[PDB]
Amino acid sequence: QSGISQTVIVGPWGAK
Amino acid sequence: SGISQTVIVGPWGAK
Amino acid sequence: EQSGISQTVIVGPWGAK
Amino acid sequence: SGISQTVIVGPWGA
Amino acid sequence: GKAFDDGAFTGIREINLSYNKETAIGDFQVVYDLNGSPYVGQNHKSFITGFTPVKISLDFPSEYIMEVSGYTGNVSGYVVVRSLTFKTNKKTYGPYGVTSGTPFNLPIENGLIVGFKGSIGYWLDYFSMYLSL
Amino acid sequence: GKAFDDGAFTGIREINLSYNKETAIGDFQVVYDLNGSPYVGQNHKSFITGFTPVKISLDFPSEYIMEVSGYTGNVSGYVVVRSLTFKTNKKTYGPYGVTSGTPFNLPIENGLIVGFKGSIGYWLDYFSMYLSL
Amino acid sequence: GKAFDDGAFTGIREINLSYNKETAIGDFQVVYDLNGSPYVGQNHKSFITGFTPVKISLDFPSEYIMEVSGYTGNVSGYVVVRSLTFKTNKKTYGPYGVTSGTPFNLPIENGLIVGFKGSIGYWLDYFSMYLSL
Amino acid sequence: GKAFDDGAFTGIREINLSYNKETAIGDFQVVYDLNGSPYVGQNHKSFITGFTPVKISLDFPSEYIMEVSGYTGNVSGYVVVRSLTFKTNKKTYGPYGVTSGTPFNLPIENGLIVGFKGSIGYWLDYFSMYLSL
Ligand SMILES: O=[N+]([O-])c1ccc(O[C@@H]2O[C@H](CO)[C@H](O)[C@H](O)[C@H]2O)cc1
Ligand SMILES: O=[N+]([O-])c1ccc(O[C@@H]2O[C@H](CO)[C@H](O)[C@H](O)[C@H]2O)cc1
Repeated sequence: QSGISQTVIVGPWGAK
Repeated sequence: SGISQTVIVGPWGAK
Repeated sequence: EQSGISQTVIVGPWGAK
Repeated sequence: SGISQTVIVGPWGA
Repeated sequence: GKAFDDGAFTGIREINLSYNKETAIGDFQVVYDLNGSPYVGQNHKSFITGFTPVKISLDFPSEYIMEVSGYTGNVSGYVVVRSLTFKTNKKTYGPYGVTSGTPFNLPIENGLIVGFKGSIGYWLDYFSMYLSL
Repeated sequence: GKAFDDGAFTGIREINLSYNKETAIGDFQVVYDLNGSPYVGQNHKSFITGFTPVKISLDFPSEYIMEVSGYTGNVSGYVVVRSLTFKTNKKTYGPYGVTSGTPFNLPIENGLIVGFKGSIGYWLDYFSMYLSL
Repeated sequence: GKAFDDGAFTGIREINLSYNKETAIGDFQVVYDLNGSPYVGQNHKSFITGFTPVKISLDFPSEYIMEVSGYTGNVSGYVVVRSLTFKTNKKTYGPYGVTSGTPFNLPIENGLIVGFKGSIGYWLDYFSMYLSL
Repeated sequence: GKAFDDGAFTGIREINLSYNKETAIGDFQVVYDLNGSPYVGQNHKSFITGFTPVKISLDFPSEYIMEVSGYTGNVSGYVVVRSLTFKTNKKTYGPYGVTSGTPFNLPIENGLIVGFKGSIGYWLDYFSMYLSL
């Protein structure tokens, strides 16, 4: 792993 | 309580 | 009914009770 | 990966 | 409609649904992953027949859904889910069903869909998704 | 535009945004909760000014957002977030901006928004949300 | 020792284990909760027999384990788990086995034990626990 | 002793603690990571002086704690944390303090320590750890 905690992320909405 | 929880997104569709 | 405070697992304590 | 993960603590015993 | 709630699992192996372009999504059933093994979810059926079946068999665990989108709209007086699309890190499955009405979309930047719940009458009334790391 | 990413916190105390009723959403700044104290997020500003400021002060911790919705569409040739609405368990805030183009919506049945990321140029280009229990 | 790994579930309804006060913990099998229904886990059995079975039936969902403790020590040349105790929010179950050797304990202030993994040969060699909110 | 609770963060960058080779752990302070920025925790100080300080500077984010272990036991008729050892994926720091009394250990197979809470009087009386993915 890495030492960085993770979190659920939803999106993006909008451009690109 | 003794029941594990989870994120839930929604609902989409009817009320 | 949740509150708006995010929860985390906590293990322990070790040491004095 | 497609497999959900969870905290695992241990092992104890050896 | 009849409410269903499969609960949360370890991942998704296959989605079986049916649809009719004249109307909306009908049946819905998922084969989940449960700690490395397939878990055959209950088949949530439309009260009616006439639908085209779809099976989305994913290359679990290399392949996983990164976006669910679709449309809601009125069918015979009822707001229902008309269309679904499942985009994975490998391919896009759908759209299934009529791509007209109010769009919705859930892209996922990090995390996994691990469960479904919802309600199905003649058609899929609504649904939600369980998400986890 | 300029990308931003606040990361994840314990919850949300206040949202400051700005908008123009002819264009789109401009600025965005959150006061988060971090372990039961306020944490003042970075202020993500548009490259232009003249927007109307809005402060949504939540009754934290009992009031929390349950749906973020809005509209994406074209302003001067760029796809941007034209409108936002925040619905909590107690109140609705919005719409702010212009309610045209393609709708989107994130309703939450269980869990919390604990952070935002995205990009802002002249207007909010896009955004994503961190979700946690 | 044969490795085992139950994976993660929604909660615990029952723990079946066996022990011998001459020796150590022998067999281990959990009845999990999986989305409000019982899921009978694999039964992890010792290579040998002669142990005394115990069934810990928890009043799920109100009753849950808050601390697991025990002792590790040498039995016939094998370092194994000789004793286990399960303290719930209601009662203490155990000690089972022989309370002799090096102590270990995992108290939980927030969160649930949702699964077990480990290795069993003649006796329970070691184990780990999945924790979730 | 005086209670402290740092809360939960994104990870751990540095631990600054003090100890005495005849008694126990004294002062405790942590620099966490918070969404990529160092968060300087408050320094939780013993009521007494005479300790040796040590700075454990981790190569965050590639280096992280895999096991915290130590001993609890009597000092001046109080049960306190007499020693701590931090094992990371790269090396072992400690033991600091006195390795006498009742051992404890929290090994992590998956997940991260993201916060500390506890109480310090003359010595570190007790502590708990926030864990996250
Ligand atoms: O006008 N119909 O042929 C007709 C009659 C009964 C219907 O049942 C309806 O299904 C709906 C859409 O899925 C909703 O679930 C509604 O609750 C259910 O009674 C749906 C359509
Ligand atoms: O209307 N203009 O002359 C005009 C001038 C500059 C603009 O900058 C533009 O903002 C966009 C929408 O936010 C994007 O971020 C794009 O990257 C940026 O260059 C956008 C419009």
